[PDB]
Amino acid sequence: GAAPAGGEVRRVTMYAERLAGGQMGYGLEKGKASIPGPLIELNEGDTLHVEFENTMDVPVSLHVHGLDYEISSDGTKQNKSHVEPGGTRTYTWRTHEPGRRADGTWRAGSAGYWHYHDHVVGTEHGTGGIRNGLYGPVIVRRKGDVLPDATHTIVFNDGTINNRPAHTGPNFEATVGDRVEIVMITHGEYYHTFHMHGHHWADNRTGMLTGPDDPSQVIDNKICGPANSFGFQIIAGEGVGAGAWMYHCHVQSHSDMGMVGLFLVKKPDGTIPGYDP
Amino acid sequence: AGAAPAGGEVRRVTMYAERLAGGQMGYGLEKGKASIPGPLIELNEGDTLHVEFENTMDVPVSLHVHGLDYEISSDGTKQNKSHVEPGGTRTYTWRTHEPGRRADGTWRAGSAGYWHYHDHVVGTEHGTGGIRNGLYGPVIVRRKGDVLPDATHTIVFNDGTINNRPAHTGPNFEATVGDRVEIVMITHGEYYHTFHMHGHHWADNRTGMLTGPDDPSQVIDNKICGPANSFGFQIIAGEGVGAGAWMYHCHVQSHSDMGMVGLFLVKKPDGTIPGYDP
Amino acid sequence: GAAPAGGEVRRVTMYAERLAGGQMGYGLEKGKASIPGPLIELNEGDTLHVEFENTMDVPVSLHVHGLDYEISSDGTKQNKSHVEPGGTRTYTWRTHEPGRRADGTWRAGSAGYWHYHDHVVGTEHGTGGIRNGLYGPVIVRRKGDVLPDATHTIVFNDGTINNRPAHTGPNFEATVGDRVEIVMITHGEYYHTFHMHGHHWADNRTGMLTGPDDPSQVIDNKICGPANSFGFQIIAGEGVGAGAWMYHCHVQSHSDMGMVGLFLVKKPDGTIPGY
Ligand SMILES: [Cu+2]
Ligand SMILES: [Cu+2]
Ligand SMILES: [Cu+2]
Ligand SMILES: [Cu+2]
Ligand SMILES: [Cu+2]
Ligand SMILES: [Cu+2]
Ligand SMILES: [Cu+2]
Ligand SMILES: [Cu+2]
Ligand SMILES: [Cu+2]
Ligand SMILES: [Cu+2]
Ligand SMILES: [Cu+2]
Ligand SMILES: [Cu+2]
Repeated sequence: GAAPAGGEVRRVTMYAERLAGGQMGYGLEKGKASIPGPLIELNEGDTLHVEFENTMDVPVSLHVHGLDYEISSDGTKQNKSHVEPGGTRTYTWRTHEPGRRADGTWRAGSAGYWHYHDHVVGTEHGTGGIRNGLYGPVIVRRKGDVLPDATHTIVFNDGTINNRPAHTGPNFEATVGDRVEIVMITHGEYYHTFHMHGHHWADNRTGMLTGPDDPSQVIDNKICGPANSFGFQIIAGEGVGAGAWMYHCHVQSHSDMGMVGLFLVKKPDGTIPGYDP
Repeated sequence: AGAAPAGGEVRRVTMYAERLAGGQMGYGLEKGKASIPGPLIELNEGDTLHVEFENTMDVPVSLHVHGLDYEISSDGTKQNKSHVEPGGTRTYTWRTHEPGRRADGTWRAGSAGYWHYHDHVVGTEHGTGGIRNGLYGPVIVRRKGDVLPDATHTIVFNDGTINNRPAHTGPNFEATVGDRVEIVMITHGEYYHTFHMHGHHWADNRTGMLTGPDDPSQVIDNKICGPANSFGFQIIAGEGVGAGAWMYHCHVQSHSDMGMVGLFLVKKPDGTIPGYDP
Repeated sequence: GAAPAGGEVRRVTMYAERLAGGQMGYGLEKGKASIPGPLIELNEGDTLHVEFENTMDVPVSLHVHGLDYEISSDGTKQNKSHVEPGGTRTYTWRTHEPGRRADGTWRAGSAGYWHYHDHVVGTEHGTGGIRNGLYGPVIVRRKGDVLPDATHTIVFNDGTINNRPAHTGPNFEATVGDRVEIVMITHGEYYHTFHMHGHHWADNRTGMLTGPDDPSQVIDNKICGPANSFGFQIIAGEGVGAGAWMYHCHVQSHSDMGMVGLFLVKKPDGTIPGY
């Protein structure tokens, strides 16, 4: 459907936990941490209280992009908003609709594709926490935004995708016609360029033109550096049909070293033409 | 000097991949006529293009395009078994579509814009050797009513080279003050770049020109780009600046000192370029 | 506070001086050269005459972005538009309003967040001059732009902010409510990603959406590379209140090695909670 107007106050538990291999992740339920962390979804105007527990043995933080938070929810050591080993703390994120200011100018709303990550593990910029996997997607919708059938997050962290061993995807499945949403976050040291075979989107808030008067470049390829976040919705297979549609960083060595995955768009019968496993 | 019409024609073209001097490989429209960059494809939103392809090399090659509609059988990857074995032939079909209102009430963007095609199998199964070797080219898909330029020039930053040329060898392009000049800019390889033109500027959007007083697109003369990025614009040569040898270059400092520079030689109506002196 | 319609003829002297430590800077009076250079503001339509003088022992130039200049003001040795040691030149920049061409298309105005820099020190592309400090900002306003209470310029020159040593800011101060203009320039070899805590803006010309029909992405983070320039206006603390709000390049080793600084937003009473 469509996103309603917001303004609810939401509460959720979140945990930072150690995972295998010196990795670390956020999770909504203890023992269910993951990398990327859980996807947060808000309608503009919602407030979200994150009751947060650090189950690790090193201080950790929650720092969000793009949303409204006071300095006590910055999630940084420099204003003592980190969480000590064993400690707990409520982080609050607010968001707002757009509107006219009394000064006659237009105040942008919070709507968009954002992300949260650690800011204190290893360095005062979270270089270790981010590298171990403390990051996840936040989506803030505007009233009237079209809603997807599925959302998939794709995170270029250094030379990996979602901290996975090279050459292991992830793959994402869908049926021709599905309204599929991608969240694309970049973290760490390197720039990249994100490409999707067979698909394309508009380079604006939503990845869809708002109608025939929207001048945004339509693209299938985008450069991004650390902490960028963007998102788009595609119709699976539109104009192209089913198949295993590669997506990859297009920096050539990066695709050859395993920053590749498969958008597996299936016919209505669940098969993928020409896909040999 | 007119306007792109509505599309819908079924077009067909022969294209070859052939070796060139120095281990370079290029696309062509006629045998022994390959160029780096390869030849420019122009479609109008709605055209279907059939590329009757021929590999004239000893090694496999493929043809993968950005942005245009193609089924999985015209992917041009080994993974999808759509490459060309040596001495072989294959018809690649690219389709395009106009914008329109979907059933769900949303708006489908049309295929129009500045795109490109490259190899996907030489060297690695991502075309890393093929792209290095020069197997890349521009595709312009126009929307009904897009202004057409007096000339189109293509500028490809392939790694540390421009159009696989030697350093400090341009290329240079000429125009006359007031010409509507179209630039296609494509990037390939490992490195990010920043493309700058002295004397000129454009809007960062689909066409490179604002649509009217309401278009918020930023106006820029410098643009960060990366591998497989492609954008395009039309400028008016000499606009508010006049004739002269207008340099263009990548703006990463080391890249411009190594020779990623060229000239936009804009001439007065009589043919003179003030102060030019190679 | 709105910008007026342009069209004045303005004049300015500019000097290129050595500074401490093999650095070089532009300045509006002798012995007043700064890194980054002095902020030049113009309205769409203005012409600006820069009487430039090179007080250095090596040739220097002055090249601009985005503005209208003839080839004689290009500011490169290629056109012999460089200034030899001790010498003087007048560089002339012009600007235009938007409006429709005879051929029917829309011509964009000059308004934007631009900059100027050397083109001949060290190499024929100013690599040594830029590395040395020879860059500064230029803002050009469109009639009706809203004006700001303060403009701050932030230049990522390779691994430094404004050629400063690592971990030495700079910091900027405001008061909750203040309407602040940031100018962001990048020079050198590297790409960066600029990021501000607690604040966000629109990725368009002005930094703010024109109204509900602007589709520009709203962001708090932007990739950029050498000779990119952009700007934006924020309402300090808007929706977030006071505090020492960090900015930095978000490339992890850059923030770790000192490409960081603070945006100090004060309560009306002067104080910064938590600082
Ligand atoms: Cu930070
Ligand atoms: Cu990459
Ligand atoms: Cu592709
Ligand atoms: Cu961040
Ligand atoms: Cu590919
Ligand atoms: Cu370059
Ligand atoms: Cu320039
Ligand atoms: Cu490609
Ligand atoms: Cu230059
Ligand atoms: Cu940086
Ligand atoms: Cu932040
Ligand atoms: Cu420059």
